[PDB]
Amino acid sequence: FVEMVDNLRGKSGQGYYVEMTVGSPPQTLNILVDTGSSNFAVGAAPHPFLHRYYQRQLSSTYRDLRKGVYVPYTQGKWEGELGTDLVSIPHGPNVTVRANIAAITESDKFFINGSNWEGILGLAYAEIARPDDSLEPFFDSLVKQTHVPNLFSLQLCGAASVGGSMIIGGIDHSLYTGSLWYTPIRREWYYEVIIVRVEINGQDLKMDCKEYNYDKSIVDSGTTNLRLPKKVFEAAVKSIKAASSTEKFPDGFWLGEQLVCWQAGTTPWNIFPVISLYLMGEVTNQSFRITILPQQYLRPVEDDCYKFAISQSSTGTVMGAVIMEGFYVVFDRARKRIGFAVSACHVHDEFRTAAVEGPFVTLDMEDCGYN
Ligand SMILES: NC1=N[C@@]2(CO1)c1cc(-c3cccnc3F)ccc1Oc1c2cc(C2=CCCOC2)nc1F
Repeated sequence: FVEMVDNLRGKSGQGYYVEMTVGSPPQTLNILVDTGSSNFAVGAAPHPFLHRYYQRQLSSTYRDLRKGVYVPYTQGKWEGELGTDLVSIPHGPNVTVRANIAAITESDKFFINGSNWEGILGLAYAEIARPDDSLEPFFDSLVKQTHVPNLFSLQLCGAASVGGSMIIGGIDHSLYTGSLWYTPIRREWYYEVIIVRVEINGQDLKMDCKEYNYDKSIVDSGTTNLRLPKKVFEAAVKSIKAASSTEKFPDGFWLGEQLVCWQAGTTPWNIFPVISLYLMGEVTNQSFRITILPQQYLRPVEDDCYKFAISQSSTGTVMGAVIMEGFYVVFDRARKRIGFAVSACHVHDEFRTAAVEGPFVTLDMEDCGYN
């Protein structure tokens, strides 16, 4: 899969995108890779933020579905017109498929001023596609129409420009060290998983594990932060505050309301704790744990300054880029599981590294899921 390595680009905080083509002749667009949604939707009008946009009038293979779609989401919205066309991924498998495409014709707070992408590729399942689950997602079409295996993997490398790899239809073993460890996909909608335990510097938060997954926990390339349910965020910040109490910081820093700075090259990584999430394993009463460093959860904002990139949530746990940049993540749709391995590109120091370890004995893991 050498050709797919390094096929993702981005800017810090603006997501990861992959190059795609749509239509005949092919129109090249950069498309945000989002495992937290399920629509393929592209700019189709000259919004001033856009470098380029889909011009359906130039495509001989465009077909109008004569149906609108309206997509508000928590931080923005887009609306558009549904159709189909031929779609390929230049630095992906050597195939062309006919996919659903929403031509975006109105939006608010969707496109980012200064970003280099023009659309979104929702890689999650049909259950959360708009307008409904009859609108086949891209990846479903790709697998249905070709011999591409039903999985993809993401190595998000971070930095400012960011880079990474989306391996479509397989796994590139050069992108990780150690073994992959798999957690089940609980339900095929979001990439929903179950967190069974949480430790800060090896110290158990000791919460009822249902709280960790209230009302769900997902793996989401389209979210920057690690987001935690309110009650869990409360407890985690308390523990992270206690662990790092060598230095003191304003209450606003922990709420993401202000930054913290140090003299360039002297950031005291050592005073900040590691964070471990234990995930439901593949076997009864078996779990494994993934562990990230402050290098993952303290995000640079360009003295070296940083934002606290763990935040509270009313929509459950979201394992965003803060988690994913530690790991090579395998979305093994064929076996309804997600694999984690230590990423060969993750940022660490001479003392600590991100880790994926197991097996551990964990009882009552089925009670951790919210119903
Ligand atoms: N996972 C996730 N994707 C976002 C929000 O959270 C989304 C994120 C971004 C974004 C912004 C900054 C950095 N990274 C990003 F992915 C941009 C557009 C966008 O646009 C959409 C998103 C989510 C959705 C959803 C639609 C219906 C199903 O649930 C989500 N729709 C969007 F249009």
